[PDB]
Amino acid sequence: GMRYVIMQSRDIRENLATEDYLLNTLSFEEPLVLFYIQEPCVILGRNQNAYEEIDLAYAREKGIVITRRLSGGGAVYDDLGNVSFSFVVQEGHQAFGDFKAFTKPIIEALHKMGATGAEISGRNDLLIDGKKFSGNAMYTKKGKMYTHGTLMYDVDLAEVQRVLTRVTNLRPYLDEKYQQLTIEEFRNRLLMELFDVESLTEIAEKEYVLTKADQQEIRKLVAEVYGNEAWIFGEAPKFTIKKEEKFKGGIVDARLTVEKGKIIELTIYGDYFAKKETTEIVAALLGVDYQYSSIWQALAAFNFEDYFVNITKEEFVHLLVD
Ligand SMILES: O=C(O)CCCC[C@@H]1CCSS1
Ligand SMILES: [Cl-]
Repeated sequence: GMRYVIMQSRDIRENLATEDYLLNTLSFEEPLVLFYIQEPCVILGRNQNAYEEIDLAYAREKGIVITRRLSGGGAVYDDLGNVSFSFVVQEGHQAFGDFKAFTKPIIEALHKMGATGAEISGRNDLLIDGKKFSGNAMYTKKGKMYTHGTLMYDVDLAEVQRVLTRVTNLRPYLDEKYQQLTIEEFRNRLLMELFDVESLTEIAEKEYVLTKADQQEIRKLVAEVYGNEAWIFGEAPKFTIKKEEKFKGGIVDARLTVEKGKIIELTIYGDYFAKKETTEIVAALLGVDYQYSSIWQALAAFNFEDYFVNITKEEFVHLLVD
Protein backbone atom coordinates (compact mmCIF):
# COMPACT_ATOMS: atom_id res chain seq x y z
CA GLY A 1 0.00 0.00 0.00
CA MET A 2 2.94 2.37 0.38
CA ARG A 3 3.52 5.30 -1.94
CA TYR A 4 6.61 7.37 -2.41
CA VAL A 5 7.54 11.00 -2.94
CA ILE A 6 10.82 12.16 -4.43
CA MET A 7 11.28 15.80 -3.47
CA GLN A 8 12.58 17.94 -6.32
CA SER A 9 13.85 20.89 -4.30
CA ARG A 10 17.40 21.17 -2.83
CA ASP A 11 16.22 23.54 -0.06
CA ILE A 12 15.93 21.95 3.38
CA ARG A 13 13.17 24.45 4.28
CA GLU A 14 10.94 23.46 1.37
CA ASN A 15 11.69 19.76 1.99
CA LEU A 16 10.79 19.94 5.71
CA ALA A 17 7.64 21.91 4.83
CA THR A 18 6.70 19.22 2.31
CA GLU A 19 7.06 16.49 4.94
CA ASP A 20 5.09 18.67 7.44
CA TYR A 21 2.34 19.19 4.88
CA LEU A 22 2.13 15.52 3.82
CA LEU A 23 1.88 14.40 7.48
CA ASN A 24 -0.87 16.91 8.11
CA THR A 25 -2.91 15.72 5.07
CA LEU A 26 -2.17 11.93 5.35
CA SER A 27 -4.84 9.21 4.87
CA PHE A 28 -4.82 5.81 6.65
CA GLU A 29 -5.30 4.29 3.16
CA GLU A 30 -1.66 5.03 2.22
CA PRO A 31 1.54 5.45 4.21
CA LEU A 32 4.36 7.30 2.40
CA VAL A 33 8.06 7.08 2.02
CA LEU A 34 9.76 10.39 1.30
CA PHE A 35 13.27 10.96 -0.02
CA TYR A 36 14.94 14.32 0.05
CA ILE A 37 18.26 15.90 -0.67
CA GLN A 38 19.42 19.44 0.17
CA GLU A 39 22.33 21.88 -0.08
CA PRO A 40 24.55 22.64 3.02
CA CYS A 41 22.30 23.20 6.00
CA VAL A 42 21.88 22.67 9.66
CA ILE A 43 18.64 21.32 11.10
CA LEU A 44 17.93 21.89 14.76
CA GLY A 45 15.86 19.55 16.87
CA ARG A 46 12.56 20.96 18.00
CA ASN A 47 13.74 22.10 21.43
CA GLN A 48 17.38 22.91 20.78
CA ASN A 49 19.03 26.22 21.51
CA ALA A 50 20.18 27.54 18.10
CA TYR A 51 22.92 29.65 19.65
CA GLU A 52 24.52 26.75 21.49
CA GLU A 53 24.46 24.12 18.78
CA ILE A 54 25.78 26.06 15.78
CA ASP A 55 28.76 28.25 14.95
CA LEU A 56 26.50 30.91 13.42
CA ALA A 57 29.29 33.15 12.18
CA TYR A 58 30.82 30.22 10.22
CA ALA A 59 27.41 29.13 8.88
CA ARG A 60 26.82 32.76 7.81
CA GLU A 61 30.25 32.93 6.11
CA LYS A 62 29.67 29.67 4.18
CA GLY A 63 25.98 30.28 3.29
CA ILE A 64 24.79 27.30 5.34
CA VAL A 65 20.99 27.38 5.67
CA ILE A 66 19.69 27.04 9.25
CA THR A 67 16.24 25.66 10.10
CA ARG A 68 14.36 23.80 12.82
CA ARG A 69 12.31 20.63 12.49
CA LEU A 70 9.30 19.36 14.37
CA SER A 71 10.92 16.20 15.68
CA GLY A 72 13.11 16.15 18.79
CA GLY A 73 16.70 15.02 18.89
CA GLY A 74 19.95 16.75 18.09
CA ALA A 75 21.47 19.02 15.47
CA VAL A 76 22.31 17.70 12.03
CA TYR A 77 24.45 19.06 9.19
CA ASP A 78 23.38 17.93 5.66
CA ASP A 79 24.92 18.58 2.25
CA LEU A 80 24.56 17.10 -1.26
CA GLY A 81 26.34 13.94 0.05
CA ASN A 82 23.31 13.13 2.25
CA VAL A 83 19.91 11.66 1.42
CA SER A 84 17.17 11.85 3.99
CA PHE A 85 14.34 9.40 4.19
CA SER A 86 10.99 9.62 5.96
CA PHE A 87 8.29 7.06 6.69
CA VAL A 88 4.92 8.78 7.11
CA VAL A 89 2.39 6.46 8.77
CA GLN A 90 -0.61 6.04 11.09
CA GLU A 91 0.70 5.83 14.68
CA GLY A 92 0.02 2.47 16.36
CA HIS A 93 0.10 2.40 20.19
CA GLN A 94 3.66 0.96 20.43
CA ALA A 95 5.11 2.70 17.38
CA PHE A 96 6.57 6.00 18.75
CA GLY A 97 10.25 5.61 19.72
CA ASP A 98 10.48 2.15 18.03
CA PHE A 99 13.44 3.09 15.84
CA LYS A 100 14.39 -0.56 15.44
CA ALA A 101 11.15 -1.39 13.59
CA PHE A 102 11.14 1.81 11.49
CA THR A 103 14.82 1.55 10.45
CA LYS A 104 14.73 -2.23 9.75
CA PRO A 105 13.95 -1.78 6.03
CA ILE A 106 16.75 0.76 5.59
CA ILE A 107 19.25 -1.60 7.25
CA GLU A 108 18.04 -4.49 5.11
CA ALA A 109 18.26 -2.40 1.92
CA LEU A 110 21.80 -1.33 2.89
CA HIS A 111 22.77 -4.94 3.63
CA LYS A 112 21.51 -5.82 0.13
CA MET A 113 23.61 -3.02 -1.33
CA GLY A 114 26.73 -4.55 0.32
CA ALA A 115 26.89 -2.61 3.61
CA THR A 116 26.70 -5.71 5.79
CA GLY A 117 26.80 -5.44 9.57
CA ALA A 118 24.94 -2.11 9.52
CA GLU A 119 22.93 -1.92 12.76
CA ILE A 120 20.87 0.24 15.07
CA SER A 121 22.69 1.57 18.14
CA GLY A 122 22.41 4.27 20.83
CA ARG A 123 18.64 3.87 20.32
CA ASN A 124 18.32 6.20 17.19
CA ASP A 125 21.62 5.94 15.22
CA LEU A 126 22.65 3.54 12.54
CA LEU A 127 26.22 2.33 12.74
CA ILE A 128 28.62 0.30 10.68
CA ASP A 129 31.91 -0.99 12.14
CA GLY A 130 31.26 1.16 15.29
CA LYS A 131 30.73 4.38 13.27
CA LYS A 132 27.57 6.41 12.77
CA PHE A 133 26.27 7.04 9.23
CA SER A 134 22.65 7.95 10.19
CA GLY A 135 20.66 9.69 12.89
CA ASN A 136 16.89 9.34 13.21
CA ALA A 137 14.00 11.22 14.83
CA MET A 138 10.22 10.88 15.15
CA TYR A 139 7.33 13.31 15.29
CA THR A 140 3.70 12.59 15.91
CA LYS A 141 0.57 14.71 15.77
CA LYS A 142 -3.06 13.47 15.93
CA GLY A 143 -2.34 9.74 15.43
CA LYS A 144 -0.11 10.32 12.38
CA MET A 145 3.64 10.22 12.57
CA TYR A 146 6.84 10.27 10.67
CA THR A 147 10.20 8.78 11.34
CA HIS A 148 12.90 10.53 9.40
CA GLY A 149 16.61 10.01 9.16
CA THR A 150 19.82 10.95 7.44
CA LEU A 151 22.02 8.65 5.33
CA MET A 152 25.58 9.85 4.90
CA TYR A 153 26.81 8.70 1.47
CA ASP A 154 29.45 11.36 0.74
CA VAL A 155 28.97 14.10 3.33
CA ASP A 156 31.90 16.40 4.07
CA LEU A 157 32.69 15.13 7.58
CA ALA A 158 35.09 17.98 8.29
CA GLU A 159 32.29 20.48 7.68
CA VAL A 160 29.94 18.61 10.07
CA GLN A 161 32.53 19.08 12.87
CA ARG A 162 33.27 22.75 11.99
CA VAL A 163 29.67 24.05 11.92
CA LEU A 164 28.30 22.14 14.95
CA THR A 165 29.77 22.91 18.46
CA ARG A 166 32.91 8.38 15.41
CA VAL A 167 31.08 9.06 12.13
CA THR A 168 31.43 7.66 8.61
CA ASN A 169 30.15 7.70 5.07
CA LEU A 170 28.49 4.67 3.53
CA ARG A 171 30.27 4.78 0.19
CA PRO A 172 33.38 2.69 1.23
CA TYR A 173 31.11 -0.07 2.64
CA LEU A 174 28.76 -0.49 -0.34
CA ASP A 175 29.40 -3.06 -3.11
CA GLU A 176 31.53 -1.81 -6.02
CA LYS A 177 28.51 -1.22 -8.31
CA TYR A 178 27.09 1.35 -5.84
CA GLN A 179 30.42 3.06 -5.02
CA GLN A 180 30.35 5.73 -7.74
CA LEU A 181 26.68 6.78 -7.73
CA THR A 182 25.34 10.31 -7.80
CA ILE A 183 23.44 11.12 -4.65
CA GLU A 184 20.28 10.85 -6.82
CA GLU A 185 21.24 7.36 -8.02
CA PHE A 186 21.99 6.31 -4.44
CA ARG A 187 18.51 7.57 -3.43
CA ASN A 188 16.85 5.76 -6.37
CA ARG A 189 18.64 2.47 -5.58
CA LEU A 190 17.51 2.66 -1.94
CA LEU A 191 13.96 3.25 -3.17
CA MET A 192 14.17 0.22 -5.47
CA GLU A 193 15.43 -1.96 -2.59
CA LEU A 194 12.57 -0.81 -0.35
CA PHE A 195 9.95 -1.83 -2.93
CA ASP A 196 12.03 -4.88 -3.98
CA VAL A 197 12.18 -4.00 -7.70
CA GLU A 198 14.94 -3.69 -10.34
CA SER A 199 13.81 -0.43 -12.00
CA LEU A 200 11.76 2.65 -11.12
CA THR A 201 9.33 1.88 -13.98
CA GLU A 202 8.06 -1.13 -11.94
CA ILE A 203 6.65 1.35 -9.30
CA ALA A 204 5.93 4.60 -11.28
CA GLU A 205 2.21 4.38 -10.33
CA LYS A 206 3.17 4.32 -6.59
CA GLU A 207 4.69 7.83 -6.87
CA TYR A 208 2.65 10.64 -5.36
CA VAL A 209 3.28 13.82 -7.34
CA LEU A 210 2.78 17.18 -5.60
CA THR A 211 -0.05 19.24 -7.12
CA LYS A 212 -0.03 23.06 -7.33
CA ALA A 213 -2.50 23.26 -4.42
CA ASP A 214 0.08 21.26 -2.48
CA GLN A 215 2.92 23.58 -3.60
CA GLN A 216 0.97 26.64 -2.51
CA GLU A 217 0.41 25.29 1.05
CA ILE A 218 4.07 24.20 1.28
CA ARG A 219 5.17 27.71 0.26
CA LYS A 220 3.05 29.07 3.17
CA LEU A 221 4.76 26.70 5.64
CA VAL A 222 8.20 27.90 4.49
CA ALA A 223 7.17 31.56 5.06
CA GLU A 224 5.47 31.01 8.42
CA VAL A 225 7.72 28.26 9.90
CA TYR A 226 10.81 26.78 8.21
CA GLY A 227 12.20 30.07 6.86
CA ASN A 228 10.88 32.12 9.79
CA GLU A 229 13.50 33.67 12.02
CA ALA A 230 11.17 33.45 15.07
CA TRP A 231 10.72 29.69 14.59
CA ILE A 232 14.34 28.97 13.74
CA PHE A 233 16.09 31.04 16.45
CA GLY A 234 13.29 31.52 19.04
CA GLU A 235 13.04 34.26 21.71
CA ALA A 236 15.87 34.90 24.16
CA PRO A 237 15.12 33.17 27.45
CA LYS A 238 14.98 35.45 30.51
CA PHE A 239 16.92 33.69 33.27
CA THR A 240 19.37 33.78 36.17
CA ILE A 241 19.38 29.99 36.87
CA LYS A 242 20.44 27.25 34.44
CA LYS A 243 19.96 23.53 35.22
CA GLU A 244 21.38 21.04 32.74
CA GLU A 245 21.55 17.25 32.96
CA LYS A 246 21.96 14.25 30.63
CA PHE A 247 19.40 11.46 31.13
CA LYS A 248 18.74 8.15 29.39
CA GLY A 249 16.46 10.15 27.02
CA GLY A 250 18.97 12.92 26.31
CA ILE A 251 19.92 16.36 27.60
CA VAL A 252 17.45 18.72 29.33
CA ASP A 253 18.61 22.36 29.83
CA ALA A 254 16.24 24.46 31.95
CA ARG A 255 16.53 28.24 32.26
CA LEU A 256 14.65 29.88 35.14
CA THR A 257 13.82 33.23 36.61
CA VAL A 258 12.67 32.93 40.22
CA GLU A 259 11.32 35.88 42.21
CA LYS A 260 9.90 35.82 45.73
CA GLY A 261 10.05 32.03 45.64
CA LYS A 262 7.98 31.70 42.45
CA ILE A 263 8.84 30.66 38.95
CA ILE A 264 8.36 33.76 36.77
CA GLU A 265 10.08 32.57 33.57
CA LEU A 266 10.97 29.09 32.30
CA THR A 267 12.51 27.91 29.04
CA ILE A 268 13.31 24.26 28.41
CA TYR A 269 15.87 23.22 25.84
CA GLY A 270 17.13 19.75 24.96
CA ASP A 271 17.60 16.97 22.47
CA TYR A 272 15.00 14.59 23.91
CA PHE A 273 12.13 13.06 21.96
CA ALA A 274 8.47 13.86 22.78
CA LYS A 275 4.97 13.18 21.53
CA LYS A 276 3.73 16.51 22.84
CA GLU A 277 5.01 20.07 22.94
CA THR A 278 7.12 21.12 25.89
CA THR A 279 5.28 24.49 26.00
CA GLU A 280 2.43 22.77 27.94
CA ILE A 281 4.89 21.85 30.76
CA VAL A 282 6.19 25.45 30.89
CA ALA A 283 2.69 26.91 30.98
CA ALA A 284 1.85 24.73 34.02
CA LEU A 285 4.88 25.92 35.96
CA LEU A 286 4.57 29.69 35.54
CA GLY A 287 3.66 31.29 38.88
CA VAL A 288 4.25 28.04 40.78
CA ASP A 289 6.23 28.02 44.04
CA TYR A 290 9.82 27.05 43.37
CA GLN A 291 9.89 23.87 45.46
CA TYR A 292 9.73 20.15 44.71
CA SER A 293 6.29 19.44 46.16
CA SER A 294 4.65 22.43 44.43
CA ILE A 295 6.29 21.76 41.09
CA TRP A 296 5.40 18.05 41.26
CA GLN A 297 1.76 18.86 42.13
CA ALA A 298 1.56 21.31 39.19
CA LEU A 299 2.75 18.47 36.90
CA ALA A 300 0.68 15.73 38.62
CA ALA A 301 -1.71 15.07 35.71
CA PHE A 302 0.93 14.91 32.98
CA ASN A 303 2.06 11.59 31.49
CA PHE A 304 5.74 12.14 31.09
CA GLU A 305 6.03 9.36 28.47
CA ASP A 306 4.28 12.03 26.27
CA TYR A 307 6.58 14.96 27.03
CA PHE A 308 10.09 13.55 27.58
CA VAL A 309 10.77 10.05 26.26
CA ASN A 310 12.93 8.09 28.76
CA ILE A 311 13.11 10.95 31.32
CA THR A 312 10.93 10.56 34.42
CA LYS A 313 8.78 13.20 36.10
CA GLU A 314 10.83 12.76 39.30
CA GLU A 315 14.10 13.29 37.33
CA PHE A 316 12.73 16.43 35.72
CA VAL A 317 11.42 17.99 38.90
CA HIS A 318 14.74 17.27 40.70
CA LEU A 319 16.58 18.84 37.77
CA LEU A 320 14.51 22.01 38.14
CA VAL A 321 14.91 22.41 41.88
CA ASP A 322 18.11 20.64 43.10
O1 LIG B 1 19.98 11.91 15.56
C1 LIG B 1 19.34 12.87 16.06
O2 LIG B 1 19.37 13.18 17.30
C2 LIG B 1 18.48 13.71 15.14
C3 LIG B 1 18.35 13.13 13.73
C4 LIG B 1 17.37 13.95 12.88
C5 LIG B 1 17.31 13.48 11.43
C6 LIG B 1 16.47 14.46 10.57
C7 LIG B 1 16.23 13.90 9.15
C8 LIG B 1 15.54 14.96 8.25
S1 LIG B 1 16.02 16.57 8.79
S2 LIG B 1 17.23 16.06 10.35
CL1 LIG C 1 4.61 10.43 34.59
